[PDB]
Amino acid sequence: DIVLTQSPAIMSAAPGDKVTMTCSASSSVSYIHWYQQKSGTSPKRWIYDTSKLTSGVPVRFSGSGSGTSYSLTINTMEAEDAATYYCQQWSSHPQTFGGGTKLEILRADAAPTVSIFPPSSEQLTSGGASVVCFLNNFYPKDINVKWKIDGSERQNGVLNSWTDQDSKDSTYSMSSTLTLTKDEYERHNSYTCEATHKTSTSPIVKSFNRA
Amino acid sequence: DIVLTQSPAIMSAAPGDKVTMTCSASSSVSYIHWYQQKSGTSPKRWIYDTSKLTSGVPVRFSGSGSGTSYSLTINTMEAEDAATYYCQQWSSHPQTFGGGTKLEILRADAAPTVSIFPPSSEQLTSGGASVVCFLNNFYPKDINVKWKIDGSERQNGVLNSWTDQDSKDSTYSMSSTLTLTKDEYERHNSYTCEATHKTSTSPIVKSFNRA
Amino acid sequence: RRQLIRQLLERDKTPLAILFMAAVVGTLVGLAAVAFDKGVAWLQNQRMGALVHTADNYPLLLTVAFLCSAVLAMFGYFLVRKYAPEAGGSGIPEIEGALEDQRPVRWWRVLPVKFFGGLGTLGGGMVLGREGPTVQIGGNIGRMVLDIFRLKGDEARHTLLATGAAAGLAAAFNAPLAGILFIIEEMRPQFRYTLISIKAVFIGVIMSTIMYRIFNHEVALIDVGKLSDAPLNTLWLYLILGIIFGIFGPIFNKWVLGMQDLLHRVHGGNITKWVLMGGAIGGLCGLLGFVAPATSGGGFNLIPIATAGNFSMGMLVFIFVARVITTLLCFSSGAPGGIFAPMLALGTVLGTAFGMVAVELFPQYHLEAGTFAIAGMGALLAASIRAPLTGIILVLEMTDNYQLILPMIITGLGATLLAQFTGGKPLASAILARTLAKQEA
Amino acid sequence: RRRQLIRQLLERDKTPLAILFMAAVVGTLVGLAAVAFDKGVAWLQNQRMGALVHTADNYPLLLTVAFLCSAVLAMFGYFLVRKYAPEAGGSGIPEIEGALEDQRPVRWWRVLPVKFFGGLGTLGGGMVLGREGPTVQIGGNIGRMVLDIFRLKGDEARHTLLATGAAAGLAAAFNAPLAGILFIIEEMRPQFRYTLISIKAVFIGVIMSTIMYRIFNHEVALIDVGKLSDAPLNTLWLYLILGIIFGIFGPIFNKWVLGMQDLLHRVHGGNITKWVLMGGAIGGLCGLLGFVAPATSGGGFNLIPIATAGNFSMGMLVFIFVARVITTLLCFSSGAPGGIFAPMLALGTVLGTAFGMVAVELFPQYHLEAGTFAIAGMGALLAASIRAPLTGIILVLEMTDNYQLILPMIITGLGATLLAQFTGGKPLASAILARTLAKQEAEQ
Amino acid sequence: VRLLESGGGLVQPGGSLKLSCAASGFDYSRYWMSWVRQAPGKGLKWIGEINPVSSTINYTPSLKDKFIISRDNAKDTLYLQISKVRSEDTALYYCARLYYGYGYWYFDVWGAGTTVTVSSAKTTPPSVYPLAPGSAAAAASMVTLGCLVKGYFPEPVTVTWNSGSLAAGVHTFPAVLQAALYTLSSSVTVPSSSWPSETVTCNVAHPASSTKVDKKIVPRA
Amino acid sequence: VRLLESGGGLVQPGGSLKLSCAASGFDYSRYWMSWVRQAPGKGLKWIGEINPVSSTINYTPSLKDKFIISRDNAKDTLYLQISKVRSEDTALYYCARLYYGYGYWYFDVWGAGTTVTVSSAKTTPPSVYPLAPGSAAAAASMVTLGCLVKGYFPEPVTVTWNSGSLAAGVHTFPAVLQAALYTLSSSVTVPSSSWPSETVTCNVAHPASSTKVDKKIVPRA
Ligand SMILES: [Br-]
Ligand SMILES: [Br-]
Repeated sequence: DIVLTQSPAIMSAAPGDKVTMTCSASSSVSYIHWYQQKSGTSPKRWIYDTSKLTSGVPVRFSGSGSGTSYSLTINTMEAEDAATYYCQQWSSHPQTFGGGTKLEILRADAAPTVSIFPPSSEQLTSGGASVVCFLNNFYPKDINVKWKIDGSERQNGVLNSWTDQDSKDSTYSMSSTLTLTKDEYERHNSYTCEATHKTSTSPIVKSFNRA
Repeated sequence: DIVLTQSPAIMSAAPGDKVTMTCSASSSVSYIHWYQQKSGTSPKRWIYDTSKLTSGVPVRFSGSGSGTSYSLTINTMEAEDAATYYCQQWSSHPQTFGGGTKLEILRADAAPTVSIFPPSSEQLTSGGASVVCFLNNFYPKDINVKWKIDGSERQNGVLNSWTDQDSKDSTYSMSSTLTLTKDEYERHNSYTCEATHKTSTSPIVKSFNRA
Repeated sequence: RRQLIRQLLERDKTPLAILFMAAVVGTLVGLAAVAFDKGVAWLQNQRMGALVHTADNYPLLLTVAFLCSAVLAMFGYFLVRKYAPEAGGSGIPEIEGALEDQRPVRWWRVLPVKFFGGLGTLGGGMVLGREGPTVQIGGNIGRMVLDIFRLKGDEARHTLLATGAAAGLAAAFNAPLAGILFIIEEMRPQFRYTLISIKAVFIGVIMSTIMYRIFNHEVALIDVGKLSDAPLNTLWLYLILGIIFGIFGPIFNKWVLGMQDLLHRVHGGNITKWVLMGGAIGGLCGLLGFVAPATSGGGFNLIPIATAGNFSMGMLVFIFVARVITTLLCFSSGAPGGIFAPMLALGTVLGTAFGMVAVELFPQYHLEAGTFAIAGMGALLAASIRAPLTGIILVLEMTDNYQLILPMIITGLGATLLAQFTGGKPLASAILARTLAKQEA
Repeated sequence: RRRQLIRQLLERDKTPLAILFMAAVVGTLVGLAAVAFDKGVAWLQNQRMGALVHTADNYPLLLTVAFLCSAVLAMFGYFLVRKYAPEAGGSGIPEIEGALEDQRPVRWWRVLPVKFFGGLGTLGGGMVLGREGPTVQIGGNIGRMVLDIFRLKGDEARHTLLATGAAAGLAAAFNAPLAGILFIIEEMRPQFRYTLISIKAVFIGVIMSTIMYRIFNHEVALIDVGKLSDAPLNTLWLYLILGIIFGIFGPIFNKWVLGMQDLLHRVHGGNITKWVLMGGAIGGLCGLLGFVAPATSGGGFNLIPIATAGNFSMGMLVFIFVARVITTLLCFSSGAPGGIFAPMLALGTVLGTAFGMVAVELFPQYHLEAGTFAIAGMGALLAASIRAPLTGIILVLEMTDNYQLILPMIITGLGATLLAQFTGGKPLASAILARTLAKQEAEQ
Repeated sequence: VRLLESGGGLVQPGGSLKLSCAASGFDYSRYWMSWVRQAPGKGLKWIGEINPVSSTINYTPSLKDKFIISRDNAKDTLYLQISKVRSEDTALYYCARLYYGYGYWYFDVWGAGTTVTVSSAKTTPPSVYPLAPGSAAAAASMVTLGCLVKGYFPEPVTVTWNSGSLAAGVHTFPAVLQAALYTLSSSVTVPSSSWPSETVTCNVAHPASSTKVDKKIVPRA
Repeated sequence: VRLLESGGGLVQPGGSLKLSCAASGFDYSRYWMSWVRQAPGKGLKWIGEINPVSSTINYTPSLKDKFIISRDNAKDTLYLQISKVRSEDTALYYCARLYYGYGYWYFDVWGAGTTVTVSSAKTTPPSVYPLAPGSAAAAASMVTLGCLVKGYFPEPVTVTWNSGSLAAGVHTFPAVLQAALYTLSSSVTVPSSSWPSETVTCNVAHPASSTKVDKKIVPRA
């Protein structure tokens, strides 16, 4: 079974750039297909038979190659092209896919919008106490969240989770979740959430007090 | 619309007999169809386009006719030929069916096995009194029932109900129910049930006494 | 030049009498073809009924199958040898010559001899089609109305002869277009201009088809269903299949020719040894129409089963080899009946076989053998009798898979091409060449 | 003469390997050409409906650019014809029919660049003409070109390669291989004398061009109507009546296309300038109508699927018919490069549907679908004007793929041709040849 | 091929109901579908018809929106709506698949049927009463029993003896309507040695009112 | 055209589950159907195909009855039976309709996918908690609200705001796995004039346990 290997595993370019990704085959192949998988959706037949565009695919896309090397090219890339692009051959049975080229977008800076949230009254009537803190719409994705209970730093029990790059605005977003017990949470008063990001030298802080 | 009128409304013939039923039209028709409806089941396509037999129909069945007067024919009638036959045209819109022809198995005369019943003690515990009289298994279907209360004739509150021809002997049964109020029933004693049939010049009496 | 301007303005001007006499031929050809098709089915039914009444005892029914088919075969071979020797074999070559004015059309003889004779050979369950009978009977009927109404001319004689044989093939396959295309690809005088009016042929074909449909509507001769499509990167396979048909096409022509000769020795022209040998072949066919029914008969019943890929690889090989034998025997022996139909069944079997090979060699084309079956079905017709255009349209009208047209055309052409490059000759013309060269020697 | 027949019968169906191989390269080239032409015409129609967006706000200026785009492209079409190739006018089927009869020259060095770019213009402007005209003629010249370039000698080659070109041409114009062959062996061929045309060679040509067309036109049929209902035996007589109707109309449509040739010949008097200007005028009117009522303009392939489905009203159908008759006559009779073949299918669909509708309301007990009548009548106008039923019937059968309607189609087709004859009508393609050929004599 | 029609039953005069017909065994497209009703003890009458694409829907010479025939090919089901329902519409309703021979159409395959009852009367359970032979009856070869199912609405009731095991000599007479209530009687004739030495039970089901009763027949004292 | 595969979720190691893909909007015959899977974070592996008549079924290099791909043209449904399920079979499973251009086949229309989680854990419905801004909110132009979804197994859950009428300005964060349970939150951002003056509800759906929770975000008391 033919082993297709996709050249860049992850690549990053700014809208307007000409982008070429490559699908190379172990043996000889012909009329290979391409698929676009955007974050959280099913793959969509993008290019097929090496160079034909599926109905609805913008003419900025184009395909080429023969034998062992094949390439999907986006002439002037756009931000909405942020996906993972799988190639697939069926010139030799059984059909086989690529590893993927994860296209990422480079845009200008964007400062995070920090929002602090106290443990809901329902969760307190359950023994838990998860303090949530959203950092929304920032670029680049490099961010450093910091938790301070009564001014004193906390690092135990914190869980972080980032989204993928947004399909239209090209910004990342993060959620930080400090999980404690009911007693542990109530035996303090000041809860702060410190967000340090490229956009600012002095960390953006959001906090609440139980009293 | 065209009115189809099937000649014999009800007819009887013994197994092994040339059976001929007409279907006369009001105006002019062509290529009519015949349907066999047995007691309790869906009509089935039998003969179509004046004469063509449906897959399954025995060859004893046949059809013919033209213009205004058609006919279904059975050469050597069988036991499983007992049913109602519906001619139907659709040469002229709207399509119309015939009145139907009921083919019945003619047999040797039989005397009605009369059974008479006193109102149940459960029914009396409700102020009602139904005196039931079963006239089972006779031929032909033509019968007369007469109720006598204390020897005197009664015609009010009587309900007669005949079954269709039986599929194990081709006889007919009949039930006569006399409905009375508990009080009306209790001021009388003799309840007789006279069945008058073609088998005997003297009617089969069946009675009971409350005492 | 001025001749052509005179001609062009007079183009397509068939005399109404021809047109009306065309309509009468098709009607008569149709109804007769209907009656012929009813009789053969009737006689086949009786043979199955006799097998029911002696269903116990194996060697007893194997004998009554032989004897039923032997007796009926004998009746056919006799009716041909005794009253009309020209009505033996197909009849298509006989009518082709009749169009070239090189053969007579003795309808008073051929009509009843081919009708009742074919009834015998076909009804017994021999490997022969209805075309042979119907095509010939068709032309002869077209001659009858010429004679009876005393129609004068070359046109009237060629036209009414052609429409008859066309309407003949039409009602033999429920295929109007195939009949018309048969006349203008194979039947017509091949080397000079003829006065055959296409408009008149049509009218005759219509009538016989209408006559056939008035009795046989709602049931097709071959039901296959809608098969899959054939992608472009697959077309080369159909060229190869055509090439295999291209080399076998003439080799089968040799055998049918040579087996006509070898079977002529067994009787030497003797009406008695002929009848008794023809009954032996006919008997073999009815006997085989019980122990392996796909080796005997018209072969129309096995096509659906073949196309669906229900047979195995072995079962197909057997059916092919056995059907190579049984086809020769019955046709080569000069029994009344076409080779047209048995060649369809040979094409399907061989096609399915090739498709089965194809399916496993290339799992990436997502093949269905049944497509090669349909492309190969009329490929023999394209390589033996060498009428590809008639062959293609005949299959198209019976199988109804127009989406397989390129495969059908490529295979059919790839046959007729390699049939030309390996010496082969139009089998129905070669038989005419035999009958005419044996006449002037 | 018996002995010669025996010599001939043994030598039947033997086409020289040179001819077969050359028929292959003919088909290949005709296919590529008919693909290029078809793609070029579709691009010009695309640019034309691209400007109607830049001017979508100003309705008068919209109607202006709808006229001026089609005019300028028609003018360019009419011009290249009048200045460089008078033969490349009208259909071109009658011209290639004359070439097969050896009465007309096949000046390929002239027609190929004219009919191609000329047609491109007239069709690209959305005039009411088909591709048959251009592609069949261009096909015939491509066969002639490769006969001349390779210097092939003899009656067989010149007739065969000229016929296979025409065949490949029609076969690419409708994606109908069989129709191309049936067109040759019923209509294209010399109709009164024997000809050395190798039918086997015609095939190869037709195949290659069909293959070439299928390389670039995969997964889209020209006409997708989908499987229609069946036709019951007691319904047939209604198609015969439809035949008779087409049968009286076939010759009347021929008088109009012939008369309109004469009537428009006065307006320009055979002058290059008045012709090109009248030419742009007709063209512009089509581009105008190719917006305000597109059913009246364009080839005719687009309304066929609609009308069969019974999506037009009886009012609209009558309008489509009359306006299409007028626009078909104004485009073809004017001598623009382009066939009358395709618009004749569109006309027969409309008229067939109209009959079908009237048939449906009149006969509810038949359970009719006006679409079966639309199909039966589709190639019926070709069977009464052109007088090539077996071409028409198979042409339809290949595009609509409704074989179960084979009898109704034949019955209508034949009904068309019989009454076409009986009302003294003349094969439109022969009738045009016999007028151009007669004009070649009358001026001596 | 099976046609299963549902949606029948009891409706009030002036109301409306939607009869359905689900199909299995054939391509529901390509086929015209039709509704034919049969009035109790009367002839067959054509309601209407609908083609595969629903582009043709024809009804019998009848009122404006009296019948509304539609179809959904995706569920392979045929619908019929009756509006302003009157006592005429009380009938047995068959859906049918349409076809033809020469081209004069016929009703190819019929369905089981649904019974629409159009009456103001209220759904009422039956009363089950055992009918044992009198205290003077002469026990012969055969002994006739029975039970009375009186005062129910609407149809039907199903009577079975000893859970259907006693299938011979049974007579379930047709019900008769009176003052808006139905009444029927069933009779089982068993051998004289079979009863009363063996238990003969009459089973009555009236699904309309959720009634299920098994009344035993004991000899009269 | 739409392919809606289902029947997946939680199965015990070595067990067996049957996935069903229900098709609509296209003639389900004529079409070859296929199964393709995608293990979390990783790429695409073909499982197997089946032609319309079920006469050809090809699988990827597997074993015995590891995969059993079947179809029922009557129901327009594709099936995939996985047997002796190990941790590699933990993936998203796509039914894909197959087609071609020049002849080399592709995967034409892809379904949504069903998730199969091979594990010995228990099916747990999520706890949905509203995250409203603290009583000390400096409510400016836009106000950010969210809801916390914790304590569910397995994946996934589908958070929508106000039945999805609220699409723009929503972020749903990928689940984090802790102590064999998943936890995620979703944050919506609305105008300050749109809340609390108008109802803002988060709709959390966990198909595995068949639970749907509709939590209405109320401002803090
Ligand atoms: Br012969
Ligand atoms: Br012209």
